[PDB]
Amino acid sequence: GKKMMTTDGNTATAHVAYAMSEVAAIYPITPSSTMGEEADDWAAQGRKNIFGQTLTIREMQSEAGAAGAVHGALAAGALTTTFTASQGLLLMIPNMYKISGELLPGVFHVTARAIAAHALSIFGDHQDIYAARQTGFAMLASSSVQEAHDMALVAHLAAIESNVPFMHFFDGFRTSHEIQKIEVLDYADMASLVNQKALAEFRAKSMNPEHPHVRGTAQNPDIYFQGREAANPYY
Amino acid sequence: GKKMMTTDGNTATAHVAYAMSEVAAIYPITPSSTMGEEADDWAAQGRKNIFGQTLTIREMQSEAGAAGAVHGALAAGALTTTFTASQGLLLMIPNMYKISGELLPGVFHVTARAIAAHALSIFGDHQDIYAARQTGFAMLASSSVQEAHDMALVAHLAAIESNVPFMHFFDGFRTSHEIQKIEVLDYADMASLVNQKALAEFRAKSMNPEHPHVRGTAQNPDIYFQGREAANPYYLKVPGIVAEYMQKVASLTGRSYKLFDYVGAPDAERVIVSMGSSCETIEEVINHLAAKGEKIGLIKVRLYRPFVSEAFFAALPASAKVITVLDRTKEPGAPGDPLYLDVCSAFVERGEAMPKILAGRYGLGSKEFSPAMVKSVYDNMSGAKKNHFTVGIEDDVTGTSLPVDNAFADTTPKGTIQCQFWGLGADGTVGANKQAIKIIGDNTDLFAQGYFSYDSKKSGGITISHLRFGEKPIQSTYLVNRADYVACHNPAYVGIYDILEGIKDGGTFVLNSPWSSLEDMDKHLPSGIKRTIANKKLKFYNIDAVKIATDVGLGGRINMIMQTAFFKLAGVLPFEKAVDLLKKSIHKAYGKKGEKIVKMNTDAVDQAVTSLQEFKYPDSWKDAPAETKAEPMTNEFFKNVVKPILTQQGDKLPVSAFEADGRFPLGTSQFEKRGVAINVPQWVPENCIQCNQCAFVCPHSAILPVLAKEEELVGAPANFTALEAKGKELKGYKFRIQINTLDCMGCGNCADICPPKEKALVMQPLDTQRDAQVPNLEYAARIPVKSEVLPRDSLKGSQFQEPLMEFSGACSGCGETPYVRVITQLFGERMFIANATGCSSIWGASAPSMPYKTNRLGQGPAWGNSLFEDAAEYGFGMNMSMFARRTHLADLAAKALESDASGDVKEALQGWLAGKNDPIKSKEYGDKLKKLLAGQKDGLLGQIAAMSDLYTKKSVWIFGGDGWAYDIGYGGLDHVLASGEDVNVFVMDTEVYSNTGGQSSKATPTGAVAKFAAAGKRTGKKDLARMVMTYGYVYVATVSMGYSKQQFLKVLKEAESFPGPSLVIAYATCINQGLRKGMGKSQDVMNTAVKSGYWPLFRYDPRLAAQGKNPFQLDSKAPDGSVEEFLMAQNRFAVLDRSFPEDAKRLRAQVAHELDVRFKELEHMAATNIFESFAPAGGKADGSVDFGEGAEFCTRDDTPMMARPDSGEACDQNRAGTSEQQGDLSKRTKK
Amino acid sequence: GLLGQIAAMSDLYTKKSVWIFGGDGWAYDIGYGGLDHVLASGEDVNVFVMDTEVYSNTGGQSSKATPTGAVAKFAAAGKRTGKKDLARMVMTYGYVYVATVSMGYSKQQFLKVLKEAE
Amino acid sequence: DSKAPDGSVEEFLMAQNRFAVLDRSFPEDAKRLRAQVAHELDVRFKELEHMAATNIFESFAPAGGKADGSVDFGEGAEFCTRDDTPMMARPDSGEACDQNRAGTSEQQGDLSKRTKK
Amino acid sequence: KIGLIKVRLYRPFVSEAFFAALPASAKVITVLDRTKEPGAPGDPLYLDVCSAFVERGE
Ligand SMILES: CC(=O)c1sc(CCOP(=O)(O)OP(=O)(O)O)c(C)[n+]1Cc1cnc(C)nc1N
Ligand code: SF4
Ligand code: SF4
Ligand code: SF4
Ligand SMILES: [Ca+2]
Ligand SMILES: [Mg+2]
Ligand SMILES: [Mg+2]
Repeated sequence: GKKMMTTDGNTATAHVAYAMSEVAAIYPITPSSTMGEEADDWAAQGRKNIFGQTLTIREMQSEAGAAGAVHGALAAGALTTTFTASQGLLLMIPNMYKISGELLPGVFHVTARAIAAHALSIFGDHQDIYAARQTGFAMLASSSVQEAHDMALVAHLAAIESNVPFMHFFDGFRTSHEIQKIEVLDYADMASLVNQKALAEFRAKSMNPEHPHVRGTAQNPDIYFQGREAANPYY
Repeated sequence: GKKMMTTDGNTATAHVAYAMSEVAAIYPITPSSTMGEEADDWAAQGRKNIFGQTLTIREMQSEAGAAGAVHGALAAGALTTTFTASQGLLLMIPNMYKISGELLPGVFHVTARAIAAHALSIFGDHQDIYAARQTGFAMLASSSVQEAHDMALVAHLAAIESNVPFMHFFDGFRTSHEIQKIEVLDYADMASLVNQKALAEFRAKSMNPEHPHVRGTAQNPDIYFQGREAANPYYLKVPGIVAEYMQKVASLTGRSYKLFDYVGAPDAERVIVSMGSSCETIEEVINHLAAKGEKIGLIKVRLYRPFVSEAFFAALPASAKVITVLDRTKEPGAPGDPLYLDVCSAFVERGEAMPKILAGRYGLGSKEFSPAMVKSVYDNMSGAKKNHFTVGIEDDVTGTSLPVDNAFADTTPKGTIQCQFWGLGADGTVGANKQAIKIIGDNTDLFAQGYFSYDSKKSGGITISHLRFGEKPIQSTYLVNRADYVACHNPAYVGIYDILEGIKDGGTFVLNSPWSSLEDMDKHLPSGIKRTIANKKLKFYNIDAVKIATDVGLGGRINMIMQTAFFKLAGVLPFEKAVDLLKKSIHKAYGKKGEKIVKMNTDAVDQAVTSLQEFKYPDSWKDAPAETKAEPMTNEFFKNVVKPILTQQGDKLPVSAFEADGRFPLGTSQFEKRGVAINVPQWVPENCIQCNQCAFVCPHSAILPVLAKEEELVGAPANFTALEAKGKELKGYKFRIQINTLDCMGCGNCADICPPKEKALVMQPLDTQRDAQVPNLEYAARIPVKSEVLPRDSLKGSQFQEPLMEFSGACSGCGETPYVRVITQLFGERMFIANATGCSSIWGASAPSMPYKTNRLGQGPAWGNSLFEDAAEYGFGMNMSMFARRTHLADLAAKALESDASGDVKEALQGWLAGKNDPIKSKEYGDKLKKLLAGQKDGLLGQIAAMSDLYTKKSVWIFGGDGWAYDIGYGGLDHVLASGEDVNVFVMDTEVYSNTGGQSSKATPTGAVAKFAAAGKRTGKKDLARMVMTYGYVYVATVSMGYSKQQFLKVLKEAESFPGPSLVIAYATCINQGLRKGMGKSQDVMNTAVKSGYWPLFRYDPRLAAQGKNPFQLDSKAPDGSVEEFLMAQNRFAVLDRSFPEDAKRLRAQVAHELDVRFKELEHMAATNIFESFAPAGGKADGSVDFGEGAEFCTRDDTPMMARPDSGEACDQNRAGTSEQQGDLSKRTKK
Repeated sequence: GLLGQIAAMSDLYTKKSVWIFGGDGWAYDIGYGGLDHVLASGEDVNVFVMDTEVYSNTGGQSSKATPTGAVAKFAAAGKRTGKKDLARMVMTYGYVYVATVSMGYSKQQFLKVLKEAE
Repeated sequence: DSKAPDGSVEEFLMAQNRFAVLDRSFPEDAKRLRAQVAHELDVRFKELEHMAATNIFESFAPAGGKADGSVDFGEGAEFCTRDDTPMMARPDSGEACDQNRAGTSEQQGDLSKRTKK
Repeated sequence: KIGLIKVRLYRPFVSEAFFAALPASAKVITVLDRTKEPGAPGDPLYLDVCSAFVERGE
């Protein structure tokens, strides 16, 4: 069922992202750090996701490391998420082109924060999400703490069904750190919305030496353009 | 002054960048590498910039380290530059925001190249530059080689005066590698335009402790937005600064530019807006069509950022009714591509006339953008007016493409001669064409262009050269499609490629072949070529170039003969002048080792001119009958996709032929059978000792050891000689070494290594072996591989296993591939491979050729290339999935044990759970579960049954070269090994970045010559192995196949079975190292690298320490004194000895000292009793604790950064002193 | 002329001391590949690492510099891998000056290190 | 510059919450982990002790030489040092060379000696 | 007489869904961006909304 709770945007979204993922690769960066920390706490504590399992979470050396790990977990058929922002999100850009280019159901939760230009700022704006608008991720904004729970959940459900990765984002500090009384969904309600066939087909197409494929080929001018437009139907 | 020069776009822009910069931080990436390499050559040659100094250049570990260095040099008051592209530009983005944020005069020169998404491409488009459009750099595009020079100069000048950094860009390959005759300015001329006041103010505002400031502050919400908008006035002045420098440069060159320039009919009704090399081709087509009355035009964009609408409108005819904006990129899901969106915003802002605006996409990954395509775009604006289209592809899935009519007329200027040359790699064809462009350009008033198309095949590849010569400027930024002259320099191509496609009626065709007679020519020339030669009235010429070169002593080398054919027959120069200039150059270049080599060559020309007579073909050719198709059985995939791509037809494949995510099946290489070897090994069974060493060493899997029982040999050909197998385990078995003569690359390692002094393998010409060995290979391939007879990890038994990586596009003799092939014979059926970009990804997966394959059971390596920098992290990620999913399976198995599942099912589940991390037990029990739960679709057992591809323990491998492991990917490599998880890392150390062209890496050794270490590297090789042995819990080993196949196999087994991280570093020989006797000596060189002590072999095994034994074990011996001959037998060391003998002797001496000290260190290591103990894991359990729980003082500060949902409780913040000072004070005050 | 150019470069006359400062999250993790490269270059730069054995500013996250058994974020039941030995990795080059300090142990050893390193 | 471990590690660790909080919540794991730390430092110090006792050392030179002049790694090589790809193509590449498809120097020589004519 | 269009799905940007939310009476619209792209002819959401209107052709 539904349940009331007073919480911030970061934890309203972590609530959903924990439920909907099997793997998370993390790296600290303000104001998104709370999500990774809550997920790691909850994992250490035995909380179960919609599969009855605890999240497999590891901290990398950088957000570039984190995005590469996310890419590999997705490519090998695990539902995966990450939490980031700002300079951290810019380091994930190269792997975001690969993750969308490979039609993988990844979900990035970002606390939109300013990029360091004349000065650094830990504070909220869309400079960082707009820097990734051409990577091919779908981008879904939440404008309030309550919307952060709901859109997190839509982005996870939509990524599994569409095989297009999503970036769910909400304002750094102004939503991530505002506390409100909202309603959240139990994990069993979330599980009931998953497209089980789309999930089973994501596992079946993933990397496995029992039924292998080659991904990440290098292409000449003869076929690269055709190859890039082949995803159109998915978008 | 002004100087004429035939160069490419990379070198036209480095010319300027060297002049205008004091510092350059560099990193190699195709197609920009050339610029950094020329800057280094010029700095070593003694070239001075405008300050009279040599450029200060340093190579970093990645483009991120390059951008950070550029930032610091700029902040510290030096004019700095960098050269990059694609993935590399993306790594610079974070620092681009800082460089522009701090208003520093930096200039980046980028060769615009595709970003890797469904696939990697090194080819040209604007996907990279547009990803950086919001960084705040000014963005100035050049559209031709000449413009690359001119815009590079405006960019530097404008950068210095405006304090806004510039990105100058030009198309990857289509402009960067096109060669053109252009004009360049002297450095003194460039210097004279520099704003000396602005340069002085740049120096005075820079970082310096004698007048310091603080830069890079952190700002709250109170002031950040004001701070961000304080640079607006600088951004408002840049367009005018650019415009002014365009006029000043023009006053020196006579080449005028505007922010946006217009070309075409002044009253045009249909206008294209475009940027980069496409503009040249569009202009060419406009000149053609507008003279016919078409009301068309083009707006060229030069300054893309800042985007000035008033300058765009200054270029737009008022009569324009329709406008199509072309973008060279794809932003999936956006409402339009960037240029189109900028143009729409100009018209909405204007708020007046709205002339129909269409968006079109073209040229991704250097796809041709030809005149017929431009015609289509203009035809669309008068016809259908299709919006958001694509051009250059057939999009049968979403219907976005425009139909292209290739019957369109040739639009090159009157007078232009267009030539195509079909070459076979290393035949010297490309070299001769380049020399021919130099000779003609330098001795005539003609404009000259060359562009070369290369294969992805590294050896025996096909090259096609596209040359144009004209009296008018050559704007033809597309391949030649209607040639005047076509030359086929390799006879074997005649029956495989469409050599004469597009040749003009009555054009000339020269063939290199020995088919001098009409009976010879009638036997080898396809009926299709006779058809065309006769129906098009071509001037056909046949020359037996190999015969002429052998006769005059040029040893069979045909380049000078074919060069003579061009000069004599291509019509760009009259006979006497051409033949004169040719002979003049054989003096200019050459004269190196005597007048014998100059005479060798001049005679070749003389005989060639004599022999170059028209071939007289009968009329019957006009109707030569079609042939048959002795085509072999292939795949539905090889037939419908790969063969078409291999035969240069990939462009015709519609979007519906490809998977949306870019995947390819395994095993497509099985059908290539290229047969490009000159010589191949012949087996001599009477000498064969049956060791299987030859098959173990082959870099292409071209040796198949056959082990058959007599009944399997019943349907074999008579010459299928087999021996009786030696060995106990083998007995009624027949043994045969079968050569694969069409997949052999002719390196010679196998016969070099064949143990018997009376060799069992002898190199012979291909042609003497194919007719017997091809059918033998085809029969041998149907014989079952006897993988169960000998231990899989034994030398001989390893070669009775199925190799799962065969026939790759690696070079003949490559020192990487032998290793990966045997790794697949040991673990291929259960492996995951995260491959770094490098040679290994290029020979590993260049479409359409896939060398990894499945076994007979359909099992084989799941292989992926993510990026160059993240391979260890991508591999780690695959491990994390396997951890989570196999843990989920274990959890279900435990649940099923507490259910009413049958006893058989519970027994298997119990055995599976007990051995799930064991390869043998998890497959044993998983195979029982596969049987027992077959068909099960409901409940728990149904869930377990659908996870059967997870039952057998997987083996995650991370493969990559030394540039990856020691430089760009080191940080991620080190983190992943420190993780303690079960992944296996195999580094092919070629001691250089090989694929990109031989640049120095931190793995390059002292004294080795490489790009960026052109006087011999002056820092020793980084000791990755000893750095990672400091962890204590990582298995580390070094291997060298030529030294011991035995130690290699042992290392593979020990590394893979280690239940923690493993690192294995292999010595890999490469063409870039210049092996003097040939790559066929690679195994011997690998042996000597170990005997000399240069590459000592060892294994560090933490499970020995866990049992109180020393984990360090030395597997090779003390240096034997042969280093010097090891070094001098490779050109990377020997070139230095020849040119800087003083330096070279000292550097080889240094290497001798380094290896001597490092062997002695490895010896005390193997003698120590002090060792870091081992524990795979154990502990943890359920529950967490925060570091701050129950602390006596606050553990978090008063900032927004440490604030958390549960923080804010009162605590002692250390402002009242220590616990003890506080209690003392209390005792002292009391009351 | 020449003398006016030289005079205009007076802020360059005294030899400068270039220092790179950062914490352990920087040096052991995210900026390690860059630090290793820069040290390997053999140029005259000085790096000073303030090891707090955690990412401090962000909230106390574990880094490769966190030791075994320490509680930190992402090491909520005590860190189960040992501290990375950055000092012994960089000593493998042989041409990099490497030193460790602890002010409360010895002020004198700290001052000698700074003089020798610089 | 410092001396052998004096035995106070336990006191040291337990004086800081980052270790003491583990001891209060997972006492069994904590006492193992604190003992592991004491082992690690014991072993590391012995390692630093033989380093300080060794006579096998990496010598030193700050720099010296180079000068003007450079050479390409493929200059004068007996066989091709570049492949047939677009990635190694350079302005001056394209000359004919032995691409390793006919075997080693000795193999081609011996083969010539077997054919002639 | 005022209103607001709240963007939820920024990418893929669907013009038909944006127009579904725009009142036929709107005479002036201001597109607010929470970013700055120095030198650009406008910020991203503004450019996207300009393209929806040019394409609509009304
Ligand atoms: C194909 C391409 O884009 C590769 S090929 C690789 C050369 C690899 O060297 P290594 O020693 O690791 O491997 P080797 O070739 O076996 O010697 C480089 C430098 N890159 C260029 C490059 C540069 N920088 C970044 C971020 N991405 C890429 N892809
Ligand atoms: S290496 Fe020589 S002796 Fe050994 S199996 Fe091969 S052909 Fe026979
Ligand atoms: S010559 Fe080279 S490619 Fe051919 S079979 Fe021998 S080792 Fe393999
Ligand atoms: S590693 Fe060297 S020999 Fe092997 S494919 Fe690459 S360039 Fe060729
Ligand atoms: Ca292992
Ligand atoms: Mg390499
Ligand atoms: Mg710290």
